[PDB]
Amino acid sequence: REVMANLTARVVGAARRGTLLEKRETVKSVALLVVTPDRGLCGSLVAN
Amino acid sequence: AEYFRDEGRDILLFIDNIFRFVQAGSEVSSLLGRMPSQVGYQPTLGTEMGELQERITSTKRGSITSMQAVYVPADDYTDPAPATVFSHLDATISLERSIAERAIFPAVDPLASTSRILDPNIVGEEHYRVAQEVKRVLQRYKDLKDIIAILGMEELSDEDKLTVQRARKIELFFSQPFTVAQQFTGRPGKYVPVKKTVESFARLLNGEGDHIPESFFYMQGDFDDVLAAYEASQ
Repeated sequence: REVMANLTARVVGAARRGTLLEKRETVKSVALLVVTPDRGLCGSLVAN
Repeated sequence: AEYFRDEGRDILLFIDNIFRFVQAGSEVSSLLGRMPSQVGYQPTLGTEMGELQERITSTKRGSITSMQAVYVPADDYTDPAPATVFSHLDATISLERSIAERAIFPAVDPLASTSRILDPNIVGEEHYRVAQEVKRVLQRYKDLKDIIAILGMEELSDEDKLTVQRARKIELFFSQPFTVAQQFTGRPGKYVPVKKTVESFARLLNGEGDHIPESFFYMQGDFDDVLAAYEASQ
């Protein structure tokens, strides 16, 4: 994390940051990673 | 009442605590020296009940619309007196203490209450379907009482959760203020026609009113009153 902090403090170039660090303006497609317990009895978490 | 029935006049007959009739027979038999049967009751319980009840019949000369009350000793529905009454009725309405202790003052248990005229030819197809669905719901609820009691609401499936929510809403909605209950309850009495009741329960079963909290179904008339209360609460 502090490695991210230091490196991003530099290489601020948008073209340089075009790799992943770039913010897509259109945001036409999005993706959600959902991590859900595998077995139930968990309570209200699986649903929440 | 038989004189008025025999001349053709329709009779509304209201007997109170047919049980008390049976309990007295029991005391009379005990003093008469008869051999006791079951829990101290008279040996001639069935015959006495028959002799009294078979006179409460609508004949071809006139009709008697009879409404009776029966007191269950303690809370035992297997007592010989109610068990003997049960076979002498066209419509049975079972009031349970557990429902009453939930402030549901009508206190009628839908699953333990039946009627012979609940027939699509007699009462109507829509009424019959609504009643059968209102029993199938709350039967799914009675089947899941222990799972909700121990594990909780979460373990049920989505459709099971929906049926349980609708069942509890239906339990609250069966409650209804009475005009004669103003003495100890501040709710004004409500008279819901059978058509309004059927329409309200059909709308509740369809899904309308799902968003409404259950507390708004308590002491209400038809579904329009519940919707108006919800709008008042915004």
